[PDB]
Amino acid sequence: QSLQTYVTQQLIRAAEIRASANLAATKMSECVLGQSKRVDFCGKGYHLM
Amino acid sequence: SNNSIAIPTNFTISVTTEILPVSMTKTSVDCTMYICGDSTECSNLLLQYGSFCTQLKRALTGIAVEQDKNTQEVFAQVKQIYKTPPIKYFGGFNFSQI
Amino acid sequence: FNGLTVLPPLLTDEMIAQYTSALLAGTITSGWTFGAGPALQIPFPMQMAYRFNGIGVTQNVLYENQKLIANQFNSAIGKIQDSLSSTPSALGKLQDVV
Amino acid sequence: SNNSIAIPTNFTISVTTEILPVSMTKTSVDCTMYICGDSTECSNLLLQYGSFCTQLKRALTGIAVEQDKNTQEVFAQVKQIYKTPPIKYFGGFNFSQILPDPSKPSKRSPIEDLLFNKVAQKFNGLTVLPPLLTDEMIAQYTSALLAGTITSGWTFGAGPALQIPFPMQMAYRFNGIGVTQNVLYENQKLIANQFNSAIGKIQDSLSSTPSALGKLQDVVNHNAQALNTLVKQLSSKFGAISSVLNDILSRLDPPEAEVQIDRLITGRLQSLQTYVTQQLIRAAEIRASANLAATKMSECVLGQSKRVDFCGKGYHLMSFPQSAPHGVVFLHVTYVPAQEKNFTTAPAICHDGKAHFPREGVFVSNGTHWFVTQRNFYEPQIITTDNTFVSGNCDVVIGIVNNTVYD
Amino acid sequence: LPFQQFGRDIADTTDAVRDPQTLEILDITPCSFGGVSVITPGTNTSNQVAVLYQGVNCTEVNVFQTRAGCLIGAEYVNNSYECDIPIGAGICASYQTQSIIAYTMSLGAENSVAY
Ligand SMILES: *[C@@H]1O[C@H](CO)[C@@H](O)[C@H](O)[C@H]1NC(C)=O
Ligand SMILES: *[C@@H]1O[C@H](CO)[C@@H](O)[C@H](O)[C@H]1NC(C)=O
Ligand SMILES: *[C@@H]1O[C@H](CO)[C@@H](O)[C@H](O)[C@H]1NC(C)=O
Ligand SMILES: *[C@@H]1O[C@H](CO)[C@@H](O)[C@H](O)[C@H]1NC(C)=O
Ligand SMILES: *[C@@H]1O[C@H](CO)[C@@H](O)[C@H](O)[C@H]1NC(C)=O
Ligand SMILES: *[C@@H]1O[C@H](CO)[C@@H](O)[C@H](O)[C@H]1NC(C)=O
Ligand SMILES: *[C@@H]1O[C@H](CO)[C@@H](O)[C@H](O)[C@H]1NC(C)=O
Ligand SMILES: *[C@@H]1O[C@H](CO)[C@@H](O)[C@H](O)[C@H]1NC(C)=O
Ligand SMILES: *[C@@H]1O[C@H](CO)[C@@H](O)[C@H](O)[C@H]1NC(C)=O
Ligand SMILES: *[C@@H]1O[C@H](CO)[C@@H](O)[C@H](O)[C@H]1NC(C)=O
Repeated sequence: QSLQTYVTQQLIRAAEIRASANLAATKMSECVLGQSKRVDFCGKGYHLM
Repeated sequence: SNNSIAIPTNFTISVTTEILPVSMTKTSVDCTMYICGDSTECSNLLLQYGSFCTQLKRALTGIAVEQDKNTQEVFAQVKQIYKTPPIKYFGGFNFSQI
Repeated sequence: FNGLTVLPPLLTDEMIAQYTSALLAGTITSGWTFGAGPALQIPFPMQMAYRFNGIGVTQNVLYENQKLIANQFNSAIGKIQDSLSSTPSALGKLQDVV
Repeated sequence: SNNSIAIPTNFTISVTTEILPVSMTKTSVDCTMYICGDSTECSNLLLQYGSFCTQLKRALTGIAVEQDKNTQEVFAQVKQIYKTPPIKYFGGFNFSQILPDPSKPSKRSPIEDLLFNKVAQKFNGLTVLPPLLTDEMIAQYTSALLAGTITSGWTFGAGPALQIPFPMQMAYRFNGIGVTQNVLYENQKLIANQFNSAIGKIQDSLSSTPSALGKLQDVVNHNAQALNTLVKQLSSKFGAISSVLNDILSRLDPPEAEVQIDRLITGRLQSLQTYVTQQLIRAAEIRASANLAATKMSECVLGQSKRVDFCGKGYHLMSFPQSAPHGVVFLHVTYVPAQEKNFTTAPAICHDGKAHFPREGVFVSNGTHWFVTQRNFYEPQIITTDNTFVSGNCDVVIGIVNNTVYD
Repeated sequence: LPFQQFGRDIADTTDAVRDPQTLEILDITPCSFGGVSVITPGTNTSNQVAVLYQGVNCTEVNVFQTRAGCLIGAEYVNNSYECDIPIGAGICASYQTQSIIAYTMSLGAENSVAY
């Protein structure tokens, strides 16, 4: 029971970390590899670099 | 008002910091060692109990492979490693800190 | 320890640092060209002229105020490290994950 | 260096494939039959365990309706079924591989048929529910989207479908990425040949490497693994004398029968709960994938996206969807510069005491003469007053050079 | 093979068995079963309901055979409308006028652009 609870908690944390990593990859692709016109996606203000 | 507008006459170059988690620690557990340790009869009874150990091991392995995939997706965007020129002059910009 | 084992990440800290350095060098020397294909060399002031032209400001604004913009960017970069040092809570997300 | 720029003198068009899972099989589990078979005494004992069975039923129903909603959101974005005109000439562009084939009864494109070809449990009270949208209707939606994006451009996405010749639509898309439409009008034949070659190579790449379609296969394998695990754990002792319920019923005294039945119940309830939790987690992952796929369909297919690397690698031109089992395949058409050549560049031109900046493009020099060209393509032009604005003086700008401005 | 009779499949279930008379081997398949679902409009609208036996052939058991299952209490209509109540593989039921009718759902209006 304890081990299954730990595995379920790890799976939920892994899903959260997926969401965060997908966001990080999108920001790397948009903000670093180019200039993004999306408001507040890359910092506050008009994004430059 | 009907008739008034505001136009900026100056600007500020502001640098902000954003921190994002990417991957977490990869952990693997030995189900037999955790539950029974070195007891042989305990291991036999656990084998009689069911096959949850294989499922849990598969779940943990999948989690580890994802973490690795997450790091790969985040940081391996470029196909070629680029080197900066030996002279670090970029028109007055200072990237020594970066 | 007790049957719990921690698997090391596939990509070491040095390799992630090399990826970061490659990305920084590509951004500095080639603008966004290296992301959409082969890396194209370009002077940094002209890259920032493109970037200003993107946000709706003519490049003459950058060219007239190149030194001031460089000074402001350098000051912001220098202040970033001090801001990170002053407040350890900035890495709170990563610390919370661990 | 401080005064060197590189500008591409040529370009290539690359078509890449992006595969995203969209939906997973809908499964309904009968609590009573799975956990107790056809014995009424076991059902009576399970009755007093509470409302676990209805909770599991509600969770499974929610997962099924979520899968249906995901498929509908991803594929049913368009409101009218558009039909391709019978005469299939599009200025040298060949869409035979992605348009549906009337000859085959499936009404599927050759790529769709290749994808479909590339990719027991009922006996214990577990049932799989048919999807709301059949493969025929999903293929019809995909064909409607393809017809809309081929004949109407991006106009049908934001309102009524507007007629447009395909070369003109491609010229507008080229203007979208900062390249003048002349480039397309003087290289139409080369561009069409490159696009046709890339489309032909797409099928070869998919057929040769089966690992490309690995995501959908992994989803199906995971589902089969979960179902097999449930069926296998139906035979676990769980501390009882035997796994067969009828044997215990006809073999044991009523109190010991109740004890063993309760043990088996506890085991099967925890097994079902674990299975349902795994099912919910996988459903959440599939929902995230379907949301990403719907966003790509809205942005990559129904329009031109300025986001880097979101729609293929390189400067996005357009995209084509393709139906796949439990997923969608996106063919991203992108513009990739090639054959770079370096040039000497200056920020501005100093004429008669006035600076000159390029209205669009940059100033380049080939050694003796100065020209202005667009950023992404190399077409030198005489530096004239029409494409330059002065806006300042000569002393302030750093790196300015002397040259004459024609008028 | 002559060994014994307790035939089993991958599902660890008694798929096939031999009888103590002929050595005839009979495959054992579970007796037909499924879940029953009640397709109903709003209660204030009407009290008529349709019953869908999903995964059950109509022969085993007005009566209409869908690939999702056996649908009784609804009359099939050739004309296609937008989906109102999901039923299964492309079939949707709605209360149209006095009775509940099942139809193949229509994706949308057919529009041809004169390219
Ligand atoms: C705009 O003008 C109208 C009359 O011309 C006036 O009533 C209104 O107050 C004006 N707007 C504002 C914000 O004052
Ligand atoms: C803009 O702000 C900077 C900050 O010090 C200042 O040096 C500069 O003179 C300002 N420009 C104008 C036009 O006020
Ligand atoms: C700024 O540049 C100079 C010389 O390039 C260097 O010595 C100095 O360390 C740089 N500033 C920072 C904060 O690194
Ligand atoms: C470009 O000019 C700057 C001005 O000082 C100089 O530092 C730099 O070395 C030059 N780049 C070369 C010579 O490649
Ligand atoms: C650009 O590349 C194509 C690819 O074959 C070639 O046919 C064409 O001549 C090239 N354009 C040049 C060299 O100007
Ligand atoms: C498109 O390519 C196929 C390849 O077999 C060819 O048969 C077909 O004729 C081409 N389309 C046109 C319009 O020529
Ligand atoms: C271009 O690059 C070559 C080799 O990298 C170099 O010799 C040349 O000076 C550069 N500039 C021009 C205008 O060719
Ligand atoms: C540079 O271009 C001009 C005009 O096209 C031409 O006359 C000259 O020969 C070219 N020089 C070189 C080195 O390419
Ligand atoms: C040519 O450029 C130099 C700067 O290098 C400048 O001093 C000179 O005035 C320019 N020639 C003319 C005719 O303005
Ligand atoms: C099952 O349904 C099909 C569909 O018409 C029918 O042909 C077949 O006879 C049915 N099965 C039995 C055993 O009647």
